[PDB]
Amino acid sequence: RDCERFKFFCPKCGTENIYDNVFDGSGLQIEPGLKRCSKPECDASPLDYVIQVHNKLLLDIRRYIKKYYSGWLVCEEKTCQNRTRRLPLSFSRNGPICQACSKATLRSEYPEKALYTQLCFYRFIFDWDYALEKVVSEQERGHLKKKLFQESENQYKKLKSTVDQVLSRSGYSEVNLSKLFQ
Amino acid sequence: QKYGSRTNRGEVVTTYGELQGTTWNGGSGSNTNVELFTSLDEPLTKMYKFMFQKLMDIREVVSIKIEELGASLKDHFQIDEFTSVSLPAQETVTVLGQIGCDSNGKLNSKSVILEGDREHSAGMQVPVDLSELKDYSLFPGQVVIMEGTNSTGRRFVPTKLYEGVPLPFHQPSKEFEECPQQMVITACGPFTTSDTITYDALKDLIDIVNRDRPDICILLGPFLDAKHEQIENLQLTVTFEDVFKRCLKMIIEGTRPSGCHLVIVPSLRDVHHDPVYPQPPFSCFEPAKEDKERVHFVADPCTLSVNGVVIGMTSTDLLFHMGAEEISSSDRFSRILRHILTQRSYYPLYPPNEEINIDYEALYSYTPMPVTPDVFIVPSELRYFIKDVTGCICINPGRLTKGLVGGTYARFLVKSGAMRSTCISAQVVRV
Amino acid sequence: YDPASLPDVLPLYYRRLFPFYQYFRWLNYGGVVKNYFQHREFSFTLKDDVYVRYQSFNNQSELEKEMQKMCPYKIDIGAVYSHRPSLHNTVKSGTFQAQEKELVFDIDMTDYDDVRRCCSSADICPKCWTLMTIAVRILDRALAEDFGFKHRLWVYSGRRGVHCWVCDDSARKLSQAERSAVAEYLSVVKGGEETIKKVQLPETIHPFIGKSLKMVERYFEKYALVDQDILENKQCWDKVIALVPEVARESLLREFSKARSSVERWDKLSSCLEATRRYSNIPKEIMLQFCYPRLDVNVSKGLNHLLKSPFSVHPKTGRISVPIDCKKLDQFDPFSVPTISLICSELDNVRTRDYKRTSLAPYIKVFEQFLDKLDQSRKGE
Amino acid sequence: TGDRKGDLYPSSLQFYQHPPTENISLIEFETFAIERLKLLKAVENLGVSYVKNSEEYSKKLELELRKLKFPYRPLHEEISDDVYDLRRKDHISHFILRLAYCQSEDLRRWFIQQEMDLFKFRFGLLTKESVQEFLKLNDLQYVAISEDEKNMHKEDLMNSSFGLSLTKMEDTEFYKVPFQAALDLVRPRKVFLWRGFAFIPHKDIVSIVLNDFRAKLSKALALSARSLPVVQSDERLQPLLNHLSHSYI
Ligand SMILES: [Zn+2]
Ligand SMILES: [Zn+2]
Ligand SMILES: [Zn+2]
Repeated sequence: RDCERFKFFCPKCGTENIYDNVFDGSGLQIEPGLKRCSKPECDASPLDYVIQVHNKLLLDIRRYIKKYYSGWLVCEEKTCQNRTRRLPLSFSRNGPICQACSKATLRSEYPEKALYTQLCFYRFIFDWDYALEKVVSEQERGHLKKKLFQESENQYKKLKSTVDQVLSRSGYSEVNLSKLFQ
Repeated sequence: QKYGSRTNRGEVVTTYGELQGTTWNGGSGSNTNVELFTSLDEPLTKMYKFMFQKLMDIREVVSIKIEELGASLKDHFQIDEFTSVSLPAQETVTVLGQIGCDSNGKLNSKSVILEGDREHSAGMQVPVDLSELKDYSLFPGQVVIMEGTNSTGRRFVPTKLYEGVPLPFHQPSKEFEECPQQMVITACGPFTTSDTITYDALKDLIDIVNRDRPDICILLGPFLDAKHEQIENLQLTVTFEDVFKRCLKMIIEGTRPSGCHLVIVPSLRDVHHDPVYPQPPFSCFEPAKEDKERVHFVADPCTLSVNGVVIGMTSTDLLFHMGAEEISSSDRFSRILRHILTQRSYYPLYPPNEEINIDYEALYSYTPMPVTPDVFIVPSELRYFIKDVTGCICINPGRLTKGLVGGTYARFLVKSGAMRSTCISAQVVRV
Repeated sequence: YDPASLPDVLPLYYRRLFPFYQYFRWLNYGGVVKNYFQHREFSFTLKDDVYVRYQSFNNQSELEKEMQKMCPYKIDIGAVYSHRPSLHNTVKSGTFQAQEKELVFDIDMTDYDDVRRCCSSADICPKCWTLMTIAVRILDRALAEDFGFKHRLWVYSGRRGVHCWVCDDSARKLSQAERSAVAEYLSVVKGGEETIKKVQLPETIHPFIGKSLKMVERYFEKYALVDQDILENKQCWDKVIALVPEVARESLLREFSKARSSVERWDKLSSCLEATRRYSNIPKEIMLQFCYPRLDVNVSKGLNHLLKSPFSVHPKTGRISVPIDCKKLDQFDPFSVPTISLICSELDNVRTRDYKRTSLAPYIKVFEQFLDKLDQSRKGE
Repeated sequence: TGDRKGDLYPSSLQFYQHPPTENISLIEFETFAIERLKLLKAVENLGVSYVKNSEEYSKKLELELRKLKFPYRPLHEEISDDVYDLRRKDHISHFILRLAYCQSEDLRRWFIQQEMDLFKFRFGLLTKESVQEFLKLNDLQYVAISEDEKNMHKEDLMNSSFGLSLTKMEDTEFYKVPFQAALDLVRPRKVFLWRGFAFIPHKDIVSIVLNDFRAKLSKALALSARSLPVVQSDERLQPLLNHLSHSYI
């Protein structure tokens, strides 16, 4: 609920398309989000410009990684709310001590969990199988589990591969069972 | 249009060392041995999991950096005891710490704070008053030792700022005593004009390489710039990986006649690569069997050994990053380069600039400078130069392309044991 | 025998008769396991009933010394602990644990009092000793056939009964639970003085019970029908009648009024029961209630149990706790067992062979054969 | 054996002795944990509602195992990739739940109970061949008396096992076990002992197997509770493991 949704500007009409789920609509009128533009007067299919969608996805991932590694810290005290990029070596039991008031802890503005959840959401908005099993209903699942959508399914799988690749390189997406069980 | 009709092709914009003929020729990488500098620490050669930094880990890494540099400096200067920075001091005491700014803006003489390490100061900070220091040069993240007094317990007044101590140079083995002088052509991205994606400057540089047949060609990123106007506005009809693959194929195949060892260094502006520093090497391209021994995908930063000559290189614009924060009492680039060499790190600035993502465990493991390099390649948006800083030849070849107009590259000759004149000659030349 | 003469004779015996060499061979078990003899618990009972435990010794010399010094009235052998008992105060609480001990059984004539007629309490006679003679055969056979224990030393307790030491390495490593299981498996006669019918066999006779009844039968006619005469008069055969269903009791009584011999009465009882089929095992239940051994599960369950040492001297009878040869069991006589006074008279009537001149020699010989078997097992293995 | 398989999962049933060594994803971790929690809760509910020998119990447990895709039936085909996957699931999920169910004695007991129940069911579904395979792979070495020795002790065996008929006995094969393992049988004298070995019939064998399993599992849980501090520092897995027992499924 706190994650940014995928914004893609239509190359033809230039209207923003917000993607938050694999599928849009209800009943037999349900189709993958990247099949039709959000503008009724626009006939352009974003699935045609999947190279552009891939590039925008990579740019967004870079933006979020940059946000995380900016390392912005804010004081948890309402009356201080000191915002600094510098992490001080002076720590209390709870974490870095704010050097403006010397009495409250500095919290990350964009913690690791935020970035992990953002990447997981970008994977979610392209997870065909998960959407079919969980999100979609029975009749909708039947309508979507036929031909006329195989190409869209393949493109969605390719797009999810990008987010999966990024998450495979995250220390927050792998669990080392050797370290747990010894 | 503007680039193709340039008239200053081949002009030598800067020169250093022994004068050479109007034409440079190399050995085509025949009697050449290129490897990564074999030091105690293992090099960065593969991706490391990132995006998971604990604040405690950052604290530990920064603290151990300060502690280790301070230990080396204490042994060198025969300092008896370090004192906690925060405690009051009526008499003169020696304090080890790192410099910083009391606010988020750019450092100035009235906003300097000294933060001590965990061992001697429990990480406490203290404001610094530079009124009694006659000469100084300070940048954030700089590990310093100062003699001073703290009469009020609230403001440290330095009276002496100990100078930096660079690492010793490399003592080459005799294995390469009989090897000839080696030619190195170094260029840095961007490689295409601001309004094109055709890599015309890269083609010209490849032609130069095949013409001069250098022994090593050091290409520093970006190879697919993230700030390229076409990239940002999403006008590209092909994926980023495809463009980068085409560029790398052009570079590798086009250099086949020259037989020149290619050293490819990634850049934080590479839109197709992992945005983290230290940057792992490129791994999306597999050279053909006939080019495997010629292509070296190295990490940013890199310390290379070429017949015993140690070349340090980084794609990061260190000079631009530190020039925006360095404060001095009264050549600025020479001061910054000496700071880099004396801090013994390829990125001593803390906090970093806004344009670089730093993983601090990887920074600790892969940014220490093993020795003081014979040549130090530091491309920058600032003007090209060839400087001699404490016996190290620091070369800024500029960038191959400067907006719509063509840029510059550099060519230098290195021989182990020459005369310390390991750099026979060096030249910044126009493309 | 004069028990006031006990304090006079005890030293000499402990000096020139107690077989220390073989005793150490036994408790040392061929030195295979280090600290085995050194971690063994002993307990001594001295004059005026003074009890001491957590006694341990370094080797045979120390044992001989401290024993000849103390002159104890009773010697009990206990468990082998994790450390030396002498230093149990020095061992951190909970770290002092009994780890190994022989599996031991105590059969005591006093536990048979409700079912014997010749003697009572601590009195024994030739007419009742056959019960022990039965027990040793019934139990030892099981221990040699059902459980496979190969090294079994039977010892006279000195007065009222017999002990068995089962010393196989496997039997010495048995947990408390395994010991309790072994004891319950061997145990049939269950109940106290408040229960009349103490054996209730099921329809199926477990092979062990069949073999115990087979062993009992060989002796039953002599022990119960001839010697004990468990059907001599009404006061006694009323019990056996009390052990069978009331339905035939009357039918039996008249028959027992016309019988002159208890063998005849047994024949009549067997015939009547056969005529009356679920009760076909009732005679077996009576035989078991009069012949099967009684076992105190508390004696054999606990690892930390201190039992009378072999070759001890009984504080009252003065007899020596001598090993019993299994083959010659039928010839064993608890009244001919050497007393300490007899063997001191024999000693003062004539170095490592002094005991061969007393009546103690054949019993030390049986013990030496048992130890030889143990040594053969330790080697061959 | 498609890409990255091996002989690591020979049989369906296992004693869960060797911890996994793989690197799995957080999503896989969570999915496996929740799925096995559902399986164990289903086992507990069916045990409360029905008699574990009942046919309703078996039918409902098979339905749950099929729904959650856990190994429950053998396959005399080979180690198919799908089968391998299922077995891997089982193996990892179990240990994950161990990490979840070792903090408190109560929890431990609960876990043990459910696991035992599941194991019993699975054993009950094993064909004799498969059963022997299992008994071999874990070095349980139960044979098993010869026919000739069985005839040798025919009468003793007949009188040992309660309610065993002559011909029916001829149709049954016994096993030789050290008497230290059959304490509960020997103590009430319901199994023949000869030369230190008890001759235990087969329906009963599961009991012995389960005893062994339980011992092992208890030990393992103790060790896991001893190795808890290393896991609490991993925030990612703390919300799950610390609260799995109170997770809505
Ligand atoms: Zn549109
Ligand atoms: Zn604050
Ligand atoms: Zn008598």
